[PDB]
Amino acid sequence: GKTVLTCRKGNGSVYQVHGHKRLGPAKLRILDYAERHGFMRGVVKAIEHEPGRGAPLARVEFRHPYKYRRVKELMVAPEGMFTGQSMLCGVKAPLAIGNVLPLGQITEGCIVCNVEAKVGDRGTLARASGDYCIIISHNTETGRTRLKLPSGQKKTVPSSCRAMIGIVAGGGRIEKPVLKAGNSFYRFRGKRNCWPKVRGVARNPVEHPHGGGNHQHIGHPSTVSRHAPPGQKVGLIAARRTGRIRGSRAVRGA
RNA sequence: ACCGGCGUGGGCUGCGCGCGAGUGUGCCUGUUUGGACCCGAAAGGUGGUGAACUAUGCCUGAACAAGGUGAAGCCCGGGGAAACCCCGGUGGAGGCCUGUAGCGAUGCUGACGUGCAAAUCGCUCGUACGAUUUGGGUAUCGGAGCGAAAGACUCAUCGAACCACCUAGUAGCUGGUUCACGUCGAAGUUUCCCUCAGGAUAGCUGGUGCUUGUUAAGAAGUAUUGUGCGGUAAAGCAAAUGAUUAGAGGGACCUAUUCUCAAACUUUAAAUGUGCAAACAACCCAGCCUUAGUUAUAACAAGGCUGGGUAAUUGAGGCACCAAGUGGGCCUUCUUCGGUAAGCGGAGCAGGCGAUGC
RNA sequence: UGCAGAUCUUGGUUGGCGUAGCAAAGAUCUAACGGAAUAUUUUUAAAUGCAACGUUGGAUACUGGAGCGGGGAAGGAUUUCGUGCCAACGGCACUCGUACACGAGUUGUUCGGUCACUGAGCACAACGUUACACCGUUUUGUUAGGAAAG
RNA sequence: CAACUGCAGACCGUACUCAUCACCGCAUCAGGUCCCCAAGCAUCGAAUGCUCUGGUACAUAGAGAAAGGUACACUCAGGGAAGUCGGCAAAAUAGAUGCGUAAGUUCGCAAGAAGCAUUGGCUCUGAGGGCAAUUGCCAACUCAGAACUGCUUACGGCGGGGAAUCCAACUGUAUAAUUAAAACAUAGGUUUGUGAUGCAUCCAAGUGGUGUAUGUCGCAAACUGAUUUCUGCCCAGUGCUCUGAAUGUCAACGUGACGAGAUUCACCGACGCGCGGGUAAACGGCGGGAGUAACUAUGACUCUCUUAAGGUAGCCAAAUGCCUCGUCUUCCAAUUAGAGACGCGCAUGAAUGGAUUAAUGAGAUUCCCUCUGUCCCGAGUUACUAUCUAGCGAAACGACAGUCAAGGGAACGGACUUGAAGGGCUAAGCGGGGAAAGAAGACCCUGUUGAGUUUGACUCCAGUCUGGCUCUGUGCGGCGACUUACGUUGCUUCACUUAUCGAAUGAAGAGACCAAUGGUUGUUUUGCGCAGUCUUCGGGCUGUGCGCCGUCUAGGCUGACGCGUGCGGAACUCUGCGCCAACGGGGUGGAAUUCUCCGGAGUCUUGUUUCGAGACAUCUGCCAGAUGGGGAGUUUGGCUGGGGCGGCAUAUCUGUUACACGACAACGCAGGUGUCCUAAGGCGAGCUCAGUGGGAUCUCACGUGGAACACAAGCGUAAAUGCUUGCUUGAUUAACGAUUUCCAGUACGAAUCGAGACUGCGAAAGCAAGGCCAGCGAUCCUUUGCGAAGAACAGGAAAUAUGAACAAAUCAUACCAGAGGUGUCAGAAUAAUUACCACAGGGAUAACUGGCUUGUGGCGGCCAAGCGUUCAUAGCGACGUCGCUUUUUGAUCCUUCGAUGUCGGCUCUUCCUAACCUAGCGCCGCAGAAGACGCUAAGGGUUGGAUUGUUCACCCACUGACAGGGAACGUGAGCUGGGUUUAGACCGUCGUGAGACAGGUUGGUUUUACCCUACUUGGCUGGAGAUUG
RNA sequence: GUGGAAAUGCGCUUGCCAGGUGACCCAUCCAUCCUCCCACGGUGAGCUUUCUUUUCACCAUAAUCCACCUUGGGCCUCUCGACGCGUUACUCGGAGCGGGGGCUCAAGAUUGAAAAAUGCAGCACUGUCUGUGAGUUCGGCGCAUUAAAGCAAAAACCUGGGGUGU
Ligand SMILES: [K+]
Ligand SMILES: [K+]
Ligand SMILES: [K+]
Ligand SMILES: [K+]
Ligand SMILES: [K+]
Ligand SMILES: [K+]
Ligand SMILES: [K+]
Ligand SMILES: [K+]
Ligand SMILES: [K+]
Ligand SMILES: [K+]
Ligand SMILES: [K+]
Ligand SMILES: [Mg+2]
Ligand SMILES: [Mg+2]
Ligand SMILES: [Mg+2]
Ligand SMILES: [Mg+2]
Ligand SMILES: [Mg+2]
Ligand SMILES: [Mg+2]
Ligand SMILES: [Mg+2]
Ligand SMILES: [Mg+2]
Ligand SMILES: [Mg+2]
Ligand SMILES: [Mg+2]
Ligand SMILES: [Mg+2]
Ligand SMILES: [Mg+2]
Ligand SMILES: [Mg+2]
Ligand SMILES: [Mg+2]
Ligand SMILES: [Mg+2]
Ligand SMILES: [Mg+2]
Ligand SMILES: [Mg+2]
Ligand SMILES: [Mg+2]
Ligand SMILES: [Mg+2]
Ligand SMILES: [Mg+2]
Ligand SMILES: [Mg+2]
Ligand SMILES: [Mg+2]
Ligand SMILES: [Mg+2]
Ligand SMILES: [Mg+2]
Ligand SMILES: [Mg+2]
Ligand SMILES: [Mg+2]
Ligand SMILES: [Mg+2]
Ligand SMILES: [Mg+2]
Ligand SMILES: [Mg+2]
Ligand SMILES: [Mg+2]
Ligand SMILES: [Mg+2]
Ligand SMILES: [Mg+2]
Ligand SMILES: [Mg+2]
Ligand SMILES: [Mg+2]
Ligand SMILES: [Mg+2]
Ligand SMILES: [Mg+2]
Ligand SMILES: [Mg+2]
Ligand SMILES: [Mg+2]
Ligand SMILES: [Mg+2]
Ligand SMILES: [Mg+2]
Ligand SMILES: [Mg+2]
Ligand SMILES: [Mg+2]
Ligand SMILES: [Mg+2]
Ligand SMILES: [Mg+2]
Ligand SMILES: [Mg+2]
Ligand SMILES: [Mg+2]
Ligand SMILES: [Mg+2]
Ligand SMILES: [Mg+2]
Ligand SMILES: [Mg+2]
Ligand SMILES: [Mg+2]
Ligand SMILES: [Mg+2]
Ligand SMILES: [Mg+2]
Ligand code: NA
Ligand code: NA
Ligand code: NA
Ligand code: NA
Ligand code: NA
Ligand code: NA
Ligand code: NA
Ligand code: NA
Ligand code: NA
Ligand code: NA
Ligand code: NA
Ligand code: NA
Ligand code: NA
Ligand code: NA
Ligand code: NA
Ligand code: NA
Repeated sequence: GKTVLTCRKGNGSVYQVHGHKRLGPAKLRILDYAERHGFMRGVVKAIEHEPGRGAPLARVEFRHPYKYRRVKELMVAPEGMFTGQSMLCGVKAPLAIGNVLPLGQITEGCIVCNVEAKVGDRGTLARASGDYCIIISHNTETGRTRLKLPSGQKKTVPSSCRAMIGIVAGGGRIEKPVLKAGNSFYRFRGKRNCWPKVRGVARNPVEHPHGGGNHQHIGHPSTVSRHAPPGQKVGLIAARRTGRIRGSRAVRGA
């Protein structure tokens, strides 16, 4: 047979992201001496839209700690951020929306976004529209903080990791029904080459494990093993259960 | 060399010996390998060249007559206690409608069908502000790429492109195979084979002979005489086994009969057949020899030595070596099995055609 | 080392046969001139030199501005111009020609490009891998365990 | 620095074209090819028609009413779909204005729904504005109205409409060159994996690559397919999964034993499997049989079998129903069609989605109005051809040729036999034959040929998971295990950091100074005691004490200094200021401020850029196990009245076929065989069986086998070859003895006659090395038995041989005799599918024509029991028997596989008779009328429609009548293309799957005549020895 | 350096830093240049059997520069508003509407230099024009509308903050 489409995407030839009109990665400030001992003050100058992303971004302007020049940064904006607002980043910063603080200085039960998983990662968790994390507890003996992730899982991080205060802007996006195939065309024009989608039963046996037959059907169970080789791993991968969920659903993930 | 059993025993085995026949070379024929008498696959492998056709993404440019309908927002009048509800304008939305250019290709199953054309032409037809059309640049390819998915397309080449090479690939299968005369001249049958369109093996044929003979040596698809073998035709059921009709004499039963039968019944039993013999490497008689065989021993067995006497009519007997083609058959007489039958299928004996005219 | 056939190979010849045809895009006529292409007869004038070509004037007509108009890119590369010429070629014709022959023609401080920008992207150096560089990385501010500023 | 002035301004391109002749299509080819400029009138106008400027008369022409054609050309009386598979094609509607507009609906639409009226020309009137001082002057065509007058309904351009059923929600895409669709996509719905040392995944490989410039409102992987209303039961099977490893089983690595060692054994040993849970919007599945209610009929009710569960809500002869043209209503004169109903439904049914749906559709189907040359039934006209001429000028094909009838023949002759025609050359047509041309048949079969695809085929490879070793270091504790309680050791707990791994940063400020279960051999000279124990006599090691390394500090408390806290700290308070290349101060030296250092700006480094994890990872390498159509390679018997399914005629035994020696075939007939038996083998003795009759199991007589002998059958046997009984192991060994059957005079199996040893039973002669003939197996490999102990001064008639430099003990190997098996039985290791298909061939072999046959089909004779009011025969005629035909279907396999175009209809000619009508006769159960039967007769005739692709059939009508057949099942270079029978797609059933179905459904290129003959017309010209004598 | 109360006007050099131009292409409406009609006039040809103060053609001004009334937008000042201003159109105003007077940007208009010395038509010389209406993407409304669709980048150039110089 021929190579399956799932394996062809790993070459990434015509399936890479469309990033010509993007603005760059959206990161926090670099963790330096000033943010570990005091605070830095910056001004929000612009709030802008990036194709392919649902959350608006903010351009913040700081002063260089050591040189006579100005530094411009690009971050994911929390809700309520406005142009002209003052941003404070550091250990000695107060607790307000849009400020960046170490996780150990934020009171339990507070809503945060742009959380660092490692000290210096510059933000990796809760970055999509309307998403946030919750601070559960602190442990001063070991210096670890426990959070609740948007997916429902719980994760422990060092207390020196930084986070923003508030929720990510642009929430409520998926509540509006797309109505036309034309609207889905423009949604994926900024992301990548992945739409429209052809069903596997509608292909031929040379292309997909589900192809062929005088009727359109799968002749074998769709649940496949975790050990299946590439080209065989299609369907529902390593599923613990199938069918309609009745009652409370367990937390997804490992 | 391998043994058995208690001496000048015994019985198996060798591509053994038994007064050598080999060896070198020339030439022809057969067996085998190689391109292998000549030409022919669908395939398989290695290394390269293509996205000018066409598929999809991206960068930067260009284009889309004339009409219909009339969404939000806005203005002014009315009604109402409130909540709010009505008329008229304005405005110009939509993967909206009619319709050019553009982009396509439904029907005539029209024209042409050695064409204008290796897919074109004429009317008619779909859509025509959008998931729209298009130039240049750029990015992803052959056990691969790409695909709103048709096994679509990747330079007239795709259920796996093109170029060169391995490669004169293999073919139990199809086609071909070039002078004359002369001497002979078949087979389609047996056994074994993943064998059934092919082989090996025996038979039929040719060549080369060897040993001999001149009336017959170990002669004969034929008779005679003598002496063996047989259960088919016929016959039988008043005889065994099986089937079966009806009366008679003592409803069954018994006795003697009676009609009608048999590839897998038989007392009897042909014709046509089929073994053997009818002499010289033999027989008959006489006198002897030997033995570890037989017999209680004259007598038998077996191998020898020395002298006497001995069924027509046709005619060459015996023995090797090497090799070819063939291994689809068909018809008729008589005897036959299956089938309603067949210019049907399957056998026995003989003669034919094939191979042959007159 | 001998050929009659292998849908055999390469040349040549052949009936069919002066046959099938040369039918989309409407179309030409007239006088004078040119030309070897005439007004060609010795055996009144018509019934014995037909048919066809170019230029100019006149007539008639088509394209009908999404044009058989006037300029460019890709591609072509002397097809451009003048003079001459009619063997072969323009599936009829030619005195015509993008044909043949001989000579000519393309002029920039300002026009287009380079000088002198970045884009989708490419891949020298350096490093790593590979039996073998003819391999990989090389724009998310950006090469290289990295001393790359003259 | 702004003016002016002087001088100098490099390189390459530049002609022409951009297309009905300059480019790509073999060409000056009706195909294709990007950009700019774009006039007047009609008109809504870049529609369409005509014209000024610019550009062109270039595409072979002349003459000219044959047939038949093509057309971007028309018209037809009366009827109006009667045509056809089907209204295909044509006709038809049409602009604008005023009025008017239904069911249904997601309230947007449907809608231009449907339908009605007006429209020319001419002469007038009104309304709709601007600027200057009520006046004056001036511009744009739109709309409304009136009088008069006219029509031959009169350019171009420009929707036909309505009522329903099926499918898909819609716009869109899509097999370039036969399929545009119901297929794909879509919005909506559901499920799965996953928190980055992640999930999916590329590469031969690395500090390599993609989703990821990302972060659960994300990314990756599936299924269904708008909205509305719903989505039932089943976890037994297969799959997936579990935070159950609890126990059984297992590989390397490890740990111990016997042995001299190779070897051998024991223990330990992970995931997985097993066991036990979960899961169907995972693959999938979702029952039978009796009885029963006041006429019958049905059965709410009962009983009984049985599943993992027994089809729920819905829907239906539906694109799914075989029977089937189901049954009822409606639509027509008539309906295998359509709609509405009914439902034990071969074989409907719920995200393998069920039901319903407005709007939309070059989708499939039925009816109605309008309209028509589709038809009754054809006729006339135009332009270009064909036809004749001038110029120019091919191809395909071509054994040789070209009149028929019958015969036989390879079973359909141009050539052959017999007969009958035949005059030379010829122009325009035509499509009967040349089984005409085009292509080494694509259907079917065969070959020890392939390829694409699948999986529970055979043999394997990546990937994933798991164990061991290595990478790999330092300490503190526990549980064991082994050696006399101290030494090694395997598991582990905890604390570390330097190997290693992850991340960030332009390696941009780590830690301490706050002081120890720190070090103190130190950049330029810092060590000092005590105790114990060693010494090479110089001084060390261990444990303890004191010094030194070694030290500053914003702020906040306490009484300008000390002492606790603090740990590098001076920052204005929901919305946008500047901030840089040092001021000052201390010294050194030179002067009246110039150079240097030190602070401003805290010191130090047993040293790591900083964080996280950390001796583990799954970090590197090497071994080991499991899983693994993701991938690679290969295979997937034979015979056969084609092949397949079936069967075994594939190795074998009896009777018969079989024709009186022997041999003899069929998917011929009737039956067997792969076993069974320490006795059912061997021998001696005694006895007589099956059955019958007479007497109360017992007794007597008869009894040729009519019983028995393991089994199939045949043969054989009576003081026995049978039965009972006693003793036994001849079912052992048997020096390579010979032979028969099959047969090649090979093997294997079976069997016969013997020689030797030791025996059994018999008083002996004698019988017995299985049970009589069917009951079984090569090479290579594996495995067992025999070559016991001694004797020999030497390998001998007597001691098995070898391991090749020689010796001791193991081990391996040879020679002889058996066993483990090949049933395809003279003996490869083996699953499917192809309609996407390929190649070499086969008329050795099927599907269509033809040929033989005639069971079956059809059509008739002979006899006469009966029926016919009595009466065999007016008319019929059973039980029997004799034929004919080739118009049915079978049987066969002769011709054709380098191809003979395969159903039906349309058109047209001809032949037959077994006679429906028309002609002439006879007879009747023939009064008249109307009919039955029979004979001679084939001259003439035999219809229009509804449903269906049909042939056939069945209805409605007319008629004198609406007969049956043949001609290659007449007729495709005559047509048409509805059916059948490729590739697309949907349903039902079947299959794990790819796929299958002579089940249903929808869409799907019909090529060439100019040659010979035949036929139809059209002309020229010879010929009497049918050219000569 | 300097003028004005203000909007802002007129006449030495940049190690470093910060802005701007480049730079983002619109239905509708208005609109330059341009071409197309009309009205008046000049010049030259055409028809004339009969009519036609008639039919046809032409009537042109390149770049560059000087001086300084219309339209649209931004702003200053005085008087300080609740109803008021304004578009075909979906607006706006004590965070400052409207009115008087001004500063400024963009697109046009007008006078002049160039330039009649040129060009055109007729025969050496003659003539050598303006005003209306319709169409048309330069420019303007930093424009409406879908948007889970919402600014390509850089060289080069311009100005300022500081500093230097006078
Ligand atoms: K939000
Ligand atoms: K042979
Ligand atoms: K309607
Ligand atoms: K279509
Ligand atoms: K979906
Ligand atoms: K289950
Ligand atoms: K299960
Ligand atoms: K359609
Ligand atoms: K013909
Ligand atoms: K014996
Ligand atoms: K073999
Ligand atoms: Mg990228
Ligand atoms: Mg498909
Ligand atoms: Mg597969
Ligand atoms: Mg389906
Ligand atoms: Mg070859
Ligand atoms: Mg192979
Ligand atoms: Mg439309
Ligand atoms: Mg056609
Ligand atoms: Mg297919
Ligand atoms: Mg041959
Ligand atoms: Mg002879
Ligand atoms: Mg022969
Ligand atoms: Mg020759
Ligand atoms: Mg001709
Ligand atoms: Mg014209
Ligand atoms: Mg043009
Ligand atoms: Mg010519
Ligand atoms: Mg052009
Ligand atoms: Mg052309
Ligand atoms: Mg008009
Ligand atoms: Mg027009
Ligand atoms: Mg036009
Ligand atoms: Mg008519
Ligand atoms: Mg009809
Ligand atoms: Mg039609
Ligand atoms: Mg209504
Ligand atoms: Mg209407
Ligand atoms: Mg559709
Ligand atoms: Mg097609
Ligand atoms: Mg088509
Ligand atoms: Mg039904
Ligand atoms: Mg149906
Ligand atoms: Mg009908
Ligand atoms: Mg129905
Ligand atoms: Mg369900
Ligand atoms: Mg179903
Ligand atoms: Mg459509
Ligand atoms: Mg004949
Ligand atoms: Mg002719
Ligand atoms: Mg063939
Ligand atoms: Mg074979
Ligand atoms: Mg495979
Ligand atoms: Mg077979
Ligand atoms: Mg036996
Ligand atoms: Mg045959
Ligand atoms: Mg043919
Ligand atoms: Mg034919
Ligand atoms: Mg024909
Ligand atoms: Mg199934
Ligand atoms: Mg007020
Ligand atoms: Mg007030
Ligand atoms: Mg003002
Ligand atoms: Na499938
Ligand atoms: Na399905
Ligand atoms: Na050869
Ligand atoms: Na060869
Ligand atoms: Na074999
Ligand atoms: Na053959
Ligand atoms: Na043969
Ligand atoms: Na780049
Ligand atoms: Na559309
Ligand atoms: Na679909
Ligand atoms: Na039901
Ligand atoms: Na029906
Ligand atoms: Na013809
Ligand atoms: Na065999
Ligand atoms: Na018959
Ligand atoms: Na019959």
